[PDB]
Amino acid sequence: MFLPPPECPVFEPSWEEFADPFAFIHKIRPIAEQTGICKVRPPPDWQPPFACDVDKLHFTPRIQRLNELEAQTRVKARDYTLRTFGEMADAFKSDYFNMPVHMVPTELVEKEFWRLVSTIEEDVTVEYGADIASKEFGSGFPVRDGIKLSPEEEEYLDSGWNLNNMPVMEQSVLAHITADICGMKLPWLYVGMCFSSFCWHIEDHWSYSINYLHWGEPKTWYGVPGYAAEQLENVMKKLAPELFVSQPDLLHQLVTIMNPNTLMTHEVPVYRTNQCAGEFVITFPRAYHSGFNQGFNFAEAVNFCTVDWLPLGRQCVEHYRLLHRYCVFSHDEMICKMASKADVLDVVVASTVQKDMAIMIEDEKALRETVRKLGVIDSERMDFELLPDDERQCVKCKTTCFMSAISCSCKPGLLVCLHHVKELCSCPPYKYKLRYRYTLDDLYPMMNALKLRAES
Ligand SMILES: CC(C)c1c(-c2cnn(CCNC(=O)CCl)c2)[nH]c2c(C#N)cnn2c1=O
Ligand SMILES: [Mn+2]
Ligand SMILES: [Mn+2]
Ligand SMILES: [Zn+2]
Repeated sequence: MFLPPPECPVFEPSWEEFADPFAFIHKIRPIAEQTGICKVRPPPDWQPPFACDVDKLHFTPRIQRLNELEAQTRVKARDYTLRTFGEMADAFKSDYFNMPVHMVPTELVEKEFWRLVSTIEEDVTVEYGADIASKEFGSGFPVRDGIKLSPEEEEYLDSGWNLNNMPVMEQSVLAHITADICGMKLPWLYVGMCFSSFCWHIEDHWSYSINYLHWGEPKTWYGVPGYAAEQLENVMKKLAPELFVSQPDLLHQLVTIMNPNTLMTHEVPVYRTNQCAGEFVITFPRAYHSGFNQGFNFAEAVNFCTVDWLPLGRQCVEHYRLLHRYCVFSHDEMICKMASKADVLDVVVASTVQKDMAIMIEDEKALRETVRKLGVIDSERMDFELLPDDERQCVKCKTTCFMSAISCSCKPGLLVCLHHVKELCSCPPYKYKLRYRYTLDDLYPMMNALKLRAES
């Protein structure tokens, strides 16, 4: 038996409220960050086109077994068209229930999902699509291409809710990152079938995410507020300890399906929703979420980072260091990139970046004093941003270095961050070298330029 979590908040903004997505998200944040996820129904005449030929859209399916607490990975031959995938998917669901696909109630599919995942006798496997846009299978929103668009497609080209606009919109600081981090910054396309499932996870760097269901049967979500993130992790550590073995790569972290009733039993707040076609789901920083598809559908989702998020992004990279997990990008490098563009930044952005930069500079001053007292005397400026990420990771904690690192002539090519000076080599301290991107004297005017831009 299954007891459905309480429903998450649903917002129905008017057009005035809906027009600017970042202003609207900021307004709902007090309510929505208490539930981790929320649903947004756009005003009734915001309806972007869905004009695809299912016979020309191709993608490589992925296979999924459905066993509660079984380890699965994040995704990185075979081929379906959207038509043949849809036909396989609909026949699977109608054969599974011996009913037409739409008369299966969502409550029932939900019940049956949690039954089949917990029964070891059942060996159900399903297939799904998950990838970024490609020439073989593009975004569900209109994009610019030199094909003629209808005036209705043109209406939605520059919408803030056209998710293709997210990796380039001013108020997502992720847009400032020059590094090509395609897996994180670009929209993902999700082609679902009944019971295809996304395991419990938070987004990289604790970013927000936003998900739009273009068409098809609904997507069922479970969400946990960011404040209960460690509570949830402790519950999963106890019940599925195999998922917490230290992982060699970011593409090797383990995730799993877990009944939300199990989390509720252990006092973790969980909320649910059925996302229907034309609706958005927003996940907030560090809000765990999982779910499954009710049947054949097509969704598009993207990460983003508001100024709200900057302190949490710093807190996240700290937490990655404690865990020895790889970063997707350097947070400090992104801060300094924005500082170098201060004259062009939005004034509220400049004020918030400035506050994060002050913490960064004080933390960095203290760390350099600590390593100097360990006998590291030699030093040389180094343009960390020119190194491929895997050439500038701390040997100990895997963090991506940018502000500074320690090298040692006895272990050429290796780096540690300033927390792990004692982990690099066994040579005497005068053979170590501090490699730094900026002097403290470079840094204070960078921050000052942000204060000027903000105070205007
Ligand atoms: C079932 C698919 C189409 C799907 C996925 C998804 C990605 N990867 N896998 C395989 C299992 N691994 C993990 O879930 C890694 Cl954490 C599923 N993610 C998501 C999200 C999210 N956020 C929302 N809708 N949505 C989907 O409908
Ligand atoms: Mn099973
Ligand atoms: Mn997600
Ligand atoms: Zn380190």
